[PDB]
Amino acid sequence: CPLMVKVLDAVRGSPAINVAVHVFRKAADDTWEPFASGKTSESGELHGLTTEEEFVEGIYKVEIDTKSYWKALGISPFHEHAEVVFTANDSGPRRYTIAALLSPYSYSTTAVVTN
Amino acid sequence: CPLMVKVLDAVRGSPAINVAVHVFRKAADDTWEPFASGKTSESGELHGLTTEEEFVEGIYKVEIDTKSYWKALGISPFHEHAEVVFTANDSGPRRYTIAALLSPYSYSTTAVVTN
Amino acid sequence: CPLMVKVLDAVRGSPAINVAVHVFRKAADDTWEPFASGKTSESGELHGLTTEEEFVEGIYKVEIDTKSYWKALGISPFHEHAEVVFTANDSGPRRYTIAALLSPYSYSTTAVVTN
Amino acid sequence: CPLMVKVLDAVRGSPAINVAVHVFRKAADDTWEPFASGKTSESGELHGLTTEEEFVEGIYKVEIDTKSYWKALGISPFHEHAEVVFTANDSGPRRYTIAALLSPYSYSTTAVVTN
Ligand SMILES: O=C(O)c1ccccc1Nc1cc(Cl)c(OCCCCCCCCCCCOc2c(Cl)cc(Nc3ccccc3C(=O)O)cc2Cl)c(Cl)c1
Repeated sequence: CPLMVKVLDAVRGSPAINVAVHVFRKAADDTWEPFASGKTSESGELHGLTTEEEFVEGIYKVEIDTKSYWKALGISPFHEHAEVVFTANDSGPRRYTIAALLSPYSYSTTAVVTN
Repeated sequence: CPLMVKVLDAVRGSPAINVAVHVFRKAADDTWEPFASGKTSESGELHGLTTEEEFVEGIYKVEIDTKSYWKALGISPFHEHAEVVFTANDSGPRRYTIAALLSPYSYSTTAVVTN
Repeated sequence: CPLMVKVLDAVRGSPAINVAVHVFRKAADDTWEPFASGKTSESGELHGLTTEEEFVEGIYKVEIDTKSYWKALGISPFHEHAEVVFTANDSGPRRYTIAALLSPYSYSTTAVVTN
Repeated sequence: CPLMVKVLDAVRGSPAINVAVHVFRKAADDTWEPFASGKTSESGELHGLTTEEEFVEGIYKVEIDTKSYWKALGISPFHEHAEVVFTANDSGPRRYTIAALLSPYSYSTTAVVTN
């Protein structure tokens, strides 16, 4: 699995469960063609987004639907979504975890890149 | 001043100086229209992007060009940029400060919204 | 002003107001001695803790009383407080800003150090 | 395993490997008696710190030796260590993960608490 997503909730100290995640890749014509998506699991994780064959170098965007998550808990949020835009770079063996930590008015994201 | 941006560098413990910042506003046809842009000052701040008149309700995207910054420091970062997308002014006019904290493989963003 | 503290609330998107802050300095016998204390203002800032004279080289601990803050908001947070421990002034006198970003189950802290 | 620690490196986008972690518990006489410790693994994790029998309600401190980590990479850091102080609360089934994300001049910590 070359690309995983992991989301945490800073208010509840828990995985952020049932969070919608969309991944896009920059296309020839500079358009963000949908690439993959899913909903975080009970552990706050989303695996199986893509395969190594499909996950070529390129610019990618991972959009995390944070606004719907906070609405489902009844907490007024600032952002429409959290967005993580990065270039995948095919330098030998590499797996990518995009982690996000959510609060109503803040978020952090980190990339954990391993061989 | 209703929209300010503040950038910090988590590696040097300093303001993130001369960082490019572009603001877009979502238009009628779900296209992102250029709204305002500038560069952070020596204090890592960017003021005077807009006016209370011009800064109507809408969905805004504040794109902070973090890759060019880290590059200029001789570091190949993970992200292309930090992007913060939010509805503004939807319960009336407010003053928004968008803060970002930058590392090569991570960033954090918070909004401070006042009367 | 060589030591300032800035607190933000990631849940309300506001400064974290009236937050208690205690500073200690490590003494000769590896005991923490009371150095200075105060509460954040309406802007979430705490200035005038010390003077350039009094603020000598040493190991300092800035304890931010985050539990009492979240309690006063009706939230039972994870942490007892945020604690930031650092050597100060060890390459000469500097100006230190300790920023913290608070959620119930998470916090972030950064130092901005200038001439 | 009732208490785990996980540390990430924001500069390198990697687990923070071989990082010293000490856990202390507040003692009768308000002293921080060493409770457990170890070094993060290749995955940035530390498990097996304590057992459910031993991990009673109480105030705990998890000290992460961030300064030695940054020194081993040759990057000047601000903090002496990252410290996470919290009360363990014995409310039914609960496991605690203390996650920390490190940069030279900043860190974030989060508690992920599951049943
Ligand atoms: O990944 C697993 O496996 C994992 C598994 C399990 C758990 C976790 C796991 N992973 C995981 C763990 C964690 Cl902890 C994570 O957490 C990362 C969190 C990083 C957050 C840091 C944000 C700090 C922002 C402070 C900015 C302050 O700026 C300001 C300043 Cl300095 C001054 C002023 N005032 C002024 C003064 C003067 C003039 C104008 C202003 C003016 O107003 O601008 C205003 C501002 Cl706003 C993540 Cl992402 C992933």
